[PDB]
Amino acid sequence: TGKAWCCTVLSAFGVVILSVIAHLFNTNHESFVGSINDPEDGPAVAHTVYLAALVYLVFFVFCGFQVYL
Amino acid sequence: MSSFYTVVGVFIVVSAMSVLFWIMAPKNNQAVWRSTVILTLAMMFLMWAITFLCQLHPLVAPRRSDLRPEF
Amino acid sequence: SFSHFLYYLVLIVVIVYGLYKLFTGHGSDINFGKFLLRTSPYMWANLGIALCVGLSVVGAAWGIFITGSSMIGAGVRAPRITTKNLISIIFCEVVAIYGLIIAIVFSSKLTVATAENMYSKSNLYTGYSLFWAGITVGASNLICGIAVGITGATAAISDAADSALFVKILVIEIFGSILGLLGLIVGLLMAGKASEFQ
Amino acid sequence: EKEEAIFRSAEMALVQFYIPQEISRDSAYTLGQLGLVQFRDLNSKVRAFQRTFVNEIRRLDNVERQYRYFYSLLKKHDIKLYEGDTDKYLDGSGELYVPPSGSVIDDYVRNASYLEERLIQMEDATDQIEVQKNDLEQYRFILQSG
Amino acid sequence: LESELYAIAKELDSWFQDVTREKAIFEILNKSNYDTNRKILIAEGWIPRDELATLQARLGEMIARLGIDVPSIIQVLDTNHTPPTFHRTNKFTAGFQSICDCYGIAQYREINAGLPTIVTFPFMFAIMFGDMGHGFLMTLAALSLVLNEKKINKMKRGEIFDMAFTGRYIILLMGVFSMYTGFLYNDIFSKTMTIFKSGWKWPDHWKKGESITATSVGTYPIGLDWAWHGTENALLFSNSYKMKLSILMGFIHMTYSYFFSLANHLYFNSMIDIIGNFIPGLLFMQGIFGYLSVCIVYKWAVDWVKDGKPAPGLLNMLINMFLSPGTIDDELYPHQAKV
Repeated sequence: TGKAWCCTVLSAFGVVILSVIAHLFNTNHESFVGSINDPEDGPAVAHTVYLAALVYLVFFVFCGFQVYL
Repeated sequence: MSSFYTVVGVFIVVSAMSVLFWIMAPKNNQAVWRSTVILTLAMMFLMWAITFLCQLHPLVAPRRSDLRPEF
Repeated sequence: SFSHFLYYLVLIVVIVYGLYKLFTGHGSDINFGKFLLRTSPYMWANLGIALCVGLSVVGAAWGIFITGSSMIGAGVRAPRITTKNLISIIFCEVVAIYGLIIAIVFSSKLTVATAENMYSKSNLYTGYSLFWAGITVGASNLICGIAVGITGATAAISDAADSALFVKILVIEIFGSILGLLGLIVGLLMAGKASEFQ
Repeated sequence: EKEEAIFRSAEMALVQFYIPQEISRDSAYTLGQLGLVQFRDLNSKVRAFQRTFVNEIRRLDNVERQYRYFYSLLKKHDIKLYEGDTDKYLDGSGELYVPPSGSVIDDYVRNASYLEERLIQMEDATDQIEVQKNDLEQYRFILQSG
Repeated sequence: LESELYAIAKELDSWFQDVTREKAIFEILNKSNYDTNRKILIAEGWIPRDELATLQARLGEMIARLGIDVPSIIQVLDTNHTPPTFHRTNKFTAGFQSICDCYGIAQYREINAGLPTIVTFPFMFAIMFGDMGHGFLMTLAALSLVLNEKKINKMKRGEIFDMAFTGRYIILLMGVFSMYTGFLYNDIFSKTMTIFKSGWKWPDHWKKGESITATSVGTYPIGLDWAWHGTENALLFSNSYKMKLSILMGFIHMTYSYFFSLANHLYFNSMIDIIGNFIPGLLFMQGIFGYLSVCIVYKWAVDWVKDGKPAPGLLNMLINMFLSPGTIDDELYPHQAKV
C-alpha cells in the first residue's frame, strides 16, 4: 500500500544519488573538495557513503517484497 | 571558431529543418505536429543563442579567494 | 487616550529642552544648519527614490479594493459589468507607473563622489531636490489613488442600475487622474537642473 | 474530407426539419442518438409558462420525481443499487436505437403511480410502530440501571 | 417491503434513463413552430458542414423504415445570426484547450490560442523552475499517470487526483523542458556539470586566502560555463543575463501574438483596422522596444575593450532620447541620435 511506496521510491533514488556522490569524493572532483570549506580527505568520505547507501537498498528489497504481495 | 557568425550558422540549419517539417508532416492531426515542433525549435534556439552571446566579449570575469593552491 | 497622551508629552520635553538651552546661553547649539551640512547627501536622495515608488504604490493598491470589492458586489445580480467597469482599475494603476518612471530617472543621477568634493554646493542641492521631489510625487499620487477608487465604486453601482449613468461619471474620475499627472510634472522641474554627484 | 478545426472553428450553417406529426417523436430520437445538432428557439418570443406540449412533459417530470424517491428508500435501508458495469449496451455509440412504443412508456407512467402507493403504505406501517420501538427501548434502559 | 424493494431495485436502473430521453425529446420539440391548420413542424438547428452527408444519408434510412418518404425534410440557407464556436479536441489538446476556454469563448472563425499554448505555457515554467533535478521528478509522476491511463479511467477518483489525470500531458512537458533549461543554466540539485572545456582559465600559481581572477581563452559552447559556480561575482552575471533574456523573450512572444490580428482582418476582409488599429501599434512599440531589443544584441557582439571605447549604458540611452533628445553620453553606433 501507500505506506511502502514512500520508503520504496525514496530509497530507490537515495541509492542512485548517494552512489554518484561517493564516486566523486573518491575521484576528488573540484566542486566537492576543491574549496577549503569542503572536507580534505575524499576516500575517507566515500567509505561512509557506500554503507549508508546500502541501508536504502535494504528497505528497497524489504518493502519490495511487501508490495509484491 | 567562436563568433556571431556561428549563431548565424545555426539559424540557417534550423530555419531549413523548419521548412522540411512543414512539408513531410503526416496529415493526421497535422496542425498539431506542424505548429508544435517549429514553435519549439525556436524557443530552444533563442535560449541557446542568448546563452552564447553573453559569453563572447564579457565585461566582468570570475573572481574568488576560496580555491586550494593545488587545484 | 494613551497614544494621544504621548503627543502632549513630546511637546513638553521639547519646550523644557528648548528653554534650558536658552536661558543658560546655549541656543546656538541646537543648530539645524550643521544637521543639513554634515549629513550625507546620499541619505536624502535614496529616500525620495523609495518613497516615490513607496507612497505611490500604496495609492494604487488602496484604490483597487475600494473599487474591486464593490464591482464584485454588484456583479452578483448583474455580472455583465466586470468588463465595462474595468477602466477604473487602469486609472488606479497608472499612477504607479508614474512613480516607477521617476525612480528610474533619479537612479541615473546616483554616482560616486570624492571625499573632498562631497559636501559642496552642487551635491547638497541635488540631494535636497531629489528628496522633496520624491515626497511631492509620492503624496500626490497617493491621494489620486484614493479619489479615483471612491469615484470608481459609484460608477460600478450606477452601471448596475442603468447603464446610461456610467459615461457621465468618468468626467469626474478623469478629473481625478489629472492630479497624479501634475506632480509628475512639478517633480521633474525640481530635478531638471540638478546634476549627478561629482 | 474532414476539416480539422483546431486553428479556426468549424464552418457550419443552419438547417430546417419539416417534421411530420406521425413521426414527430420517432425522427427526433435519431438526432439524440447521433448527437451533432444544436437548435435555436424561435418559440422564445412566446411566453414560457404556456407552451404546446406542456401537458406531456409536466406529466413526466412528476413521474421522474417519484423514481428518485424509490432510490431514496434504498439509501435508508441496508441495500445497494445493483448497477451496470458499462454503457455500451444502451446504444450510446453510433449504433442506432429503435424508440420504444407508447405502450412501453404508458406502462412506465402507470408503473410509477400505482407502485409507490404500495410503498407509501408499508413505510407508514413501519414508522407507526418504529416510533413505538424507540419510546419503549429507551424506557427499559433507565430501568436496567434503576 | 425489502423483498419488494430488492425486486424493484434490480429493475429500476435500466428504465431510469429510458424516460429521461422521452421527456428531453419534447423539450426540443416545444421550440419548433407547431402549425395547427397544416401539420408542419419547423425546427432549425446548426450542424457542422463536414457531417451534412452523414445526416443526409442517415435520415434516408429512417424514412424507409416508416414507408412515408416525405418529399424533403432538409434545406439550408444563409442568415446573419451569430453561429457558435466548436473546436475538435483529442486527449492531448483538450487539457490545453480547457484553459483558454475559461477566460473567454472565441469569436466564430478566429484564431484559436490553444495551439501556441501547448508549448509557450510549459516552456515558461521551465525558465522559472529551471533545474534538471526537479524537472526529472515531475516527468516520472507524469510518466506513470499516462502509461496506466486505461486502468485509471475506469476506477473512481478523488478531486485533487482528477485534475492531475486531466492534465497528465501538461505535466509531462513541464518536466521535459525543465531538463533542457537546467542544462543551459547548468544546475542539478544546486550542483553543476563539467562536461565540456571551460573557456576561462586560472593563473599558474597562488596561495591560500589570496584573491585571484581568471583569463579568457575561448567560448563555452552550450550553456553557462562551469567556472562561475562558487565564485564571488556570479550573481553580477546571471542577474545581468537573465534580465536581458526575459526582455527579448517577452518582445518575441507578444509580437507573434500580435500578427494573429493581421491574419484575422485578412479573413473577415476588414482593411480599415489594418490601417486604423494594427499598424499604429506596430510602429509605436517596435520603435521603442524593438530598438531596445536590437541594441542589446549589438552590445554583446562588440569587443568594447579592444577598440578602447567605453560600453554605453542602455538605461541612460532610453531615457535621454525622450528627455534630452539629440544628446548622448556614450556612443553605440554611427548616427545614433539621428535615429
